[PDB]
Amino acid sequence: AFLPALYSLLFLLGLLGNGAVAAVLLSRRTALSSTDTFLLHLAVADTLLVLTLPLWAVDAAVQWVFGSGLCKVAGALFNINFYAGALLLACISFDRYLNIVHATQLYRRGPPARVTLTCLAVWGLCLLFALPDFIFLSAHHDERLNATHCQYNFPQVGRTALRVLQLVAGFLLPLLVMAYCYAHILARLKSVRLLSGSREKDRNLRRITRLVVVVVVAFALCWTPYHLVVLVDILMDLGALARNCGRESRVDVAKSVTSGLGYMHCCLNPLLYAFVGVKFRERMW
Amino acid sequence: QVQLQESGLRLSCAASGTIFRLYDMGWYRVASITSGGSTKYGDSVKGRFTISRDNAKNTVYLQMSSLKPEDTAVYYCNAEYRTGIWEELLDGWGQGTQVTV
Ligand SMILES: CCCCCCCC/C=C/CCCCCCCC(=O)OC[C@H](COP(=O)(O)OCC[N+](C)(C)C)OC(=O)CCCCCCC/C=C/CCCCCCCC
Ligand SMILES: CCOc1ccc(-n2c([C@@H](C)N(Cc3cccnc3)C(=O)Cc3ccc(OC(F)(F)F)cc3)nc3ncccc3c2=O)cc1
Ligand SMILES: CCCCCCCCCCCCCC(=O)OC[C@@H](O)COP(=O)(O)OCC[N+](C)(C)C
Ligand SMILES: CC(C)CCC[C@@H](C)[C@H]1CC[C@H]2[C@@H]3CC=C4C[C@@H](O)CC[C@]4(C)[C@H]3CC[C@]12C
Repeated sequence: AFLPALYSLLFLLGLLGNGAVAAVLLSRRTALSSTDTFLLHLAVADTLLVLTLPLWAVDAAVQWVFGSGLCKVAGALFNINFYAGALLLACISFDRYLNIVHATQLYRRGPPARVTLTCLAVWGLCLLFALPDFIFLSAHHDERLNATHCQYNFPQVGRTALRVLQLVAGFLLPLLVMAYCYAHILARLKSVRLLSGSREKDRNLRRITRLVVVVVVAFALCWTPYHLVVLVDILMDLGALARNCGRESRVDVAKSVTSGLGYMHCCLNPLLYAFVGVKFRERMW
Repeated sequence: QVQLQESGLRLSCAASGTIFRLYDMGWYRVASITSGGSTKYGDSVKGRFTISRDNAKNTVYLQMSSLKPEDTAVYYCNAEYRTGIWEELLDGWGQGTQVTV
């Protein structure tokens, strides 16, 4: 009964952390910056995912006695978490790149509606990548396993296509945007006497960029291994490397551990935000 | 922090410590050379002095010729530097030098 205890502990820790972050952020409403709104949406996604942990805690001891709509919602939330995180991080990185390099501000002089509608757009575009998860993921009942685990029903031919779509889009595209934007930020920031036209704004911009880059590094480090495992599964399905049972019993536990890391990131984010951002705790308590 | 030690008729100012980059240098009592090599002087100086920079050793020099009694003063070296890539640009002064004729 180690897994239910661990799931409950993570549920409590993540709930407390993300609730505190969201409460302190919404306390000073109608005065947030673009990065503050993006981090608020990341916190919303993280708390929305960690809100499903007690269901898996119950499933770890007793079978999945929950129905099918709950299963669909849980799978959709798990996928939406790592879709929205990557896309919102790419948006914030592009904003930082523009501000550092071209000295142009989109979300500052423009209305807050400019960032509100891009947040709505990324939310909708993430829902429209998890619609296939809604179409599938019913609760089954297999032989030799007297349980109702959550699995997929659609044909194996479609599994490869969906996996390729998820991997390609939600890993390659944000990764390319990240690499380009951050390479240019580092090039234009390691050799400049004074960003903008003053010094206080220079150091403020440096601090904000440092916070953004540490958040991005944490997210990438937590979520990359799962995508590597999915890539390995995709290649072994096509025929590049063999489907030996000794190569399947290992990718199963690899998937389990990497999904656990993806779940732990949702509670790792707020304490990282508070420790590095000491000023955040100053305005919190 | 970092230090800035001067010398004694040639003025050589050096910097040492944990510096990510040096940006500006000069002498005060009038002459300032940037990191790119551009040199600036006062509007009343018609090329009497000359300033050169050696970025490899992080040293700034000041060459003075045709000295006059009106130049007898105390001269301090100044430098701008950043201690890290994420840090703030800040400047430090030197102890100073005394010219006795
Ligand atoms: C060559 C560029 C031309 C255009 C390239 C087009 C795309 C090429 C494909 C890229 C592959 C090569 C990778 C290296 C490229 C150089 C740029 C770079 O190297 O950047 C990229 C990194 C890594 O990409 P990613 O992690 O976003 O993956 C995203 C994955 N997904 C979506 C799951 C989060 O992106 C980062 O942010 C790295 C930031 C950290 C590295 C610099 C640190 C400088 C400061 C040192 C101390 C900093 C202390 C605080 C930081 C915490 C400790 C490090
Ligand atoms: C800390 C929470 O960790 C979880 C929570 C849920 C799942 N999860 C699972 C569970 C049952 N799952 C299989 C799985 C399927 C697809 C992707 N990832 C994992 C596990 O391997 C559970 C597990 C976790 C950690 C483990 O450590 C270890 F040390 F004991 F090995 C062992 C097992 N199924 C799902 N089905 C459909 C849709 C979503 C899920 C969904 O999210 C996996 C992790
Ligand atoms: C005013 C209408 C803007 C609607 C939103 C436009 C598209 C936003 C979503 C695009 C997501 C693409 C995936 C990705 O990684 O994007 C990285 C960047 O392209 C993000 O661009 P953004 O900064 O969101 O684009 C700003 C849009 N502007 C320029 C019209 C304000
Ligand atoms: C499969 C389902 C559960 C995925 C998630 C759908 C719901 C819960 C999502 C989709 C759009 C989201 C909203 C998008 C934008 C905002 C504005 C922000 O200032 C506060 C959060 C808020 C109000 C979000 C709350 C959660 C939300 C309503």
